[PDB]
Amino acid sequence: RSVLLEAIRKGIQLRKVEEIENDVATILSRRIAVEY
Amino acid sequence: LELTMGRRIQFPIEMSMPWILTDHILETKEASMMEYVLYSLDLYNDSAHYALTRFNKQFLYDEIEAEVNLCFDQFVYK
Amino acid sequence: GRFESEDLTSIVELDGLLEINRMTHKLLSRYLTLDGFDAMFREANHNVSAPYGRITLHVFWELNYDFLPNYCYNGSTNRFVRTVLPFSQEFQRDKQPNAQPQYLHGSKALNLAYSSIYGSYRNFVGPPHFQVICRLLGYQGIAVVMEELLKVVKSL
Amino acid sequence: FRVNSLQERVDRLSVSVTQLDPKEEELSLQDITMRKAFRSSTIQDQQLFDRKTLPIPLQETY
Repeated sequence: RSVLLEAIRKGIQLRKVEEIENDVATILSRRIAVEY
Repeated sequence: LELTMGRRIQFPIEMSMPWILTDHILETKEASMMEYVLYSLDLYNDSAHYALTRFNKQFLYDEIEAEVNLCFDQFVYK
Repeated sequence: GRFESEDLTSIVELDGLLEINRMTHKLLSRYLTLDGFDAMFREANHNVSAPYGRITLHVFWELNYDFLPNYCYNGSTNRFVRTVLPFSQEFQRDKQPNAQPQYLHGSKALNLAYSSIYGSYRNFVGPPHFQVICRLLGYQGIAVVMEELLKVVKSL
Repeated sequence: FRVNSLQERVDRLSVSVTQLDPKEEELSLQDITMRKAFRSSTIQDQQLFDRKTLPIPLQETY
């Protein structure tokens, strides 16, 4: 149908699969990512 | 600390007055107190200066600095 | 990301949400030095080192998989509506995990309010939708969509 | 330093933009397929009170 679609099909197959733990900000972010 | 008979090498930040008073404002987001929050944080300077000039002990400053280091990151985040 | 997981009719909500983000930027810029809003938008839309943003690409994706095959035009009202059940061709989209309210409209209450506001745009496609589509695509987005529609028509 | 480094960076960009030609500029889909999207700096300063940040004067008192 189009070359653009394939160019998009691959774009999705790249931002989905190709997608400091002792960090104060990181530790706080997770403690909050649970309440929601 | 002495009374804990070795059980505590220190007290967590939630038991620390400077952080207790500072975090309380950050947690409640109290509007009437938002312009005061830096003053409670300044208490660490008083204690730091005292540990360096009166108590003259390095470990006391090490611990104050380590507490500020932790608490200030939380301060910025919140 | 929300728009990429919804149909074409949700573009009105995207536009309203973007406008709230623009307002948030303005309010913050009075005290802070931030990247220009347009620069922030293009980066998030992946439209800086690329000719067509994510919005334009998703608009075309939806035209190809949803609008063309599933919608019925009513010339008297100038609106499109969805076809009957047996002709409704479903295509599963990957759901988007909702974030904290401040990353959307601000709060739970505001999220509900605006969600309802834009619910009046989900059951058809008309001038208001096209108006938004034009503004978000621009000349370059409209041109590529037209060129691509020609390819579709030629293919059929 | 930064000022000078940026100024020369600004100057040659002011020249590159001059050479831009809308008539010949061709667009390819490989940017959306084979080339990563632009990412602005995301540096966040933290741990501001490490010993290494202690100013010399206080270090001597220490």
